[PDB]
Amino acid sequence: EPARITLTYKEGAPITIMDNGNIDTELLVGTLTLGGYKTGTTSTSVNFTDAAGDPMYLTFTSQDGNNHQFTTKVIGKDSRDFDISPKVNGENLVGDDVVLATGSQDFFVRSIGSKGGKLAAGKYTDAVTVTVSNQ
Amino acid sequence: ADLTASFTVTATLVEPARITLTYKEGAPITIMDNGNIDTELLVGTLTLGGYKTGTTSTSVNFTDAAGDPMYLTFTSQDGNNHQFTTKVIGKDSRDFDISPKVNGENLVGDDVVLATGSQDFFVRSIGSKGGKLAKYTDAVTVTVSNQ
Amino acid sequence: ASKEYGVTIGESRIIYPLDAAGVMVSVKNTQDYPVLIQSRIYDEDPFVVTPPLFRLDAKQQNSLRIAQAGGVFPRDKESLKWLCVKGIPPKVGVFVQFAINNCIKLLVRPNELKGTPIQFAENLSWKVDGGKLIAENPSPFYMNIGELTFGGKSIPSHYIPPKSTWAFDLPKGLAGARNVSWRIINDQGGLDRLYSKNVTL
Repeated sequence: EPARITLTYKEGAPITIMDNGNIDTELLVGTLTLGGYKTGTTSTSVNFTDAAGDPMYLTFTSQDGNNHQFTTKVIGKDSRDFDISPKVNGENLVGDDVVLATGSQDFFVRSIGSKGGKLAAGKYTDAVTVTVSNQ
Repeated sequence: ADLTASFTVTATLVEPARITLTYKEGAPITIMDNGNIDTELLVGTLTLGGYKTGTTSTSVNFTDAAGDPMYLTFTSQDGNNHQFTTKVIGKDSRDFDISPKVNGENLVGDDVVLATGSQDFFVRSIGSKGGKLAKYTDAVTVTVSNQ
Repeated sequence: ASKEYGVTIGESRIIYPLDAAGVMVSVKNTQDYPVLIQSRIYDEDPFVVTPPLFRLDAKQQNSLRIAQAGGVFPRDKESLKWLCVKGIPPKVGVFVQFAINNCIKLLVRPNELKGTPIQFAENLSWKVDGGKLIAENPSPFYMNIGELTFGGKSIPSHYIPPKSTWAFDLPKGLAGARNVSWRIINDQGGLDRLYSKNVTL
């Protein structure tokens, strides 16, 4: 055999916290690789969800019990360097609907910012599920 | 058919150590006729910043070439070597008297957690155990030992 | 008017794995004037900073290599050194020039040690003896306390060395106090989780 969606991840460079306790935007947090889907699967057939459930954004949380959070967006690039926007928690950027690369597709997790307070240094995780429709 | 997969994505955030310092000159100083300067002359104001909250008053040490514990020493730029001492002191959240280390010792108070964001210290004239003052200079290293 | 100074190190501690070739740390001149960056290692020269002295133009960043060449360290415990990074600016009227000496912990960690500090942070035990709050640290790591509270009052913190203790001065009013709270600083420089415990006899 049956079709199997795969989802791997490669972590990018460590993120430096600024003196205001926030982080820069557009930092490569890391790279998701989605594979194992049918030919002709479009970006709107792909939905990354997490527990926070914020439409369009993934939320990372600190591992220290202090609930420090930051958000990120998920954006791939096609061959001519236009944005590929998959659904994140049900939602999408308008205009970034695109057929996925054959076999597998990389998506960049790009930093937005702190969500509710100064950030503390440490480890941050987010448990992501991907649903791919029309398989 | 909807097919699913999952992954726990991760990131490391790092806190750099930033230390900043602002010096604000106080009024110019008046010799009094006997060759004295007045006491408690606010020579200048230091604002120490950038540090992480929890940084304490003993993690901060102002040192100069004289190395006189508890006091900073200013010397004339002439040839004649006239000197005076100052102290470095501030206030906590209870308006109690606090000092950082100066050449390795505190003048006044218990160790405290410094104020959030930034902390003011005032450089205050003591006297001149010599006597007869006639540009006076100092070169001061502010060492902060981060937690 | 007022003069301004500032040195930034890219991290607030350096975890150095025993026997590693070296590590790099970013140094930034956050000021509008060039400085000389002067870097030195102090005990609590096996470690070498390169370059020991170099010029850094306004608003620029460079990196230092910290490298171990020799040295003999316990393998049952962490060792502690200090990396100091000093920004030297260019050269009765009172004229003072300042220089910031920004100092961070260099923690020497044997690969022989299992785990990390945040996994043993909860194991601190606490005691009042001779008017002082005493912490015991049974782990092989420096317990770098970043927040400490006793009977609801804040105590300036300090590291607890590995397999050892530290005594803290107490402010009056903590007669029959029993409840200690603490956070350590994790390896990335952040305030970790809150632990809470009663003092023992």
